[PDB]
Amino acid sequence: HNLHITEKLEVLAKAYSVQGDKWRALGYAKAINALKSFHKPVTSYQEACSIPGIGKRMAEKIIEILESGHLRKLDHISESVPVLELFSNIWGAGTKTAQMWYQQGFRSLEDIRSQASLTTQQAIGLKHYSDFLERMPREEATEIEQTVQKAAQAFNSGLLCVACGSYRRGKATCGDVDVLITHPDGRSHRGIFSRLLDSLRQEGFLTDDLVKGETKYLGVCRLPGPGRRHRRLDIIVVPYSEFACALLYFTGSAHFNRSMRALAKTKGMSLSEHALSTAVVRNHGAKVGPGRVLPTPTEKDVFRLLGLPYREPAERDW
DNA sequence: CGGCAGTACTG
DNA sequence: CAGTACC
DNA sequence: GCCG
Ligand SMILES: [Mn+2]
Ligand SMILES: [Mn+2]
Ligand SMILES: [Mn+2]
Ligand code: NA
Ligand code: NA
Ligand code: NA
Repeated sequence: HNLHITEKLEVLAKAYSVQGDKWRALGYAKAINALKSFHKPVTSYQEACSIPGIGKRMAEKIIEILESGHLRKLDHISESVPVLELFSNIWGAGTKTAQMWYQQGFRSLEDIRSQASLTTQQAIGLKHYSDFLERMPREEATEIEQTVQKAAQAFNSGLLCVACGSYRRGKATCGDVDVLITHPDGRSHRGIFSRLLDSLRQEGFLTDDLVKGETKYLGVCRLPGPGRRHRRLDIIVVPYSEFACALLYFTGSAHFNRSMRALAKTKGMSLSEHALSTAVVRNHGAKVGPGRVLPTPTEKDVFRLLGLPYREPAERDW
């Protein structure tokens, strides 16, 4: 509806993001989405001010693109931004690493490969640079989840395994697979990793490990046969009591969780991947009270306790 | 003026 | 700890 | 960057 406006703003948002100004990048991001969801084409400064997420400064910017057809600030983005974006698209390298490499004279991934000191994670991200920028067909996400489930249920058939992320939101393609594991007995879930990961690495399924935590694993897998790409895989294990909140957080979207956290704050509660907590004490900064974990056996309970109508995963793709 | 989320890893 | 990543 |  307003792609002539948003396309110019996305350049700025990206530039701010890779340069480290995360809060400005956040503001642009929210305004950009408010633009798409709006009912009609923006046409007035006062109209711009009408929408939540667009303030004076960006009303001006939208006001400028309206008349002349382009943005004055776009012509003054530093020449380093494309290189910073190139570097920060390496998994494990963020804005701080990208800017240091740029300062030290690196300008290409060839420079990085030949002359850069890289962490174990960054070497893996570099090796899979192209693969990790590709989304996968959701039917491939299914094969990966069932691969993990078969290996987990081989140890204990009681284990519950669910792919969340964009997959659970019903999207046709996925950037990764987020697999959540628990057990109804409330104790069978612990210590599962050691045996499960070694099993999945028994297949050649797991190809690289990025993070091997006590509760979270992030790595790389590849299904068998020709024409297969390396895919990002996350495996999270949670106690059954935190299943609902974990289900909700890892299903997303990130903007949806962001909106849920703000709503919770207006009601003196907090919402994390572990629990919905009440009677939280804030000075708007959490201060004189963590609070009590409210019981949430289902995602429906989280919505209910927040006074919201339940939304199934597909309507959370914000 | 200052929050805009917390949580877990890595080294 | 700073940095990065997860939704 | 926005907003209270
Ligand atoms: Mn995901
Ligand atoms: Mn993921
Ligand atoms: Mn590959
Ligand atoms: Na507004
Ligand atoms: Na990165
Ligand atoms: Na050199």
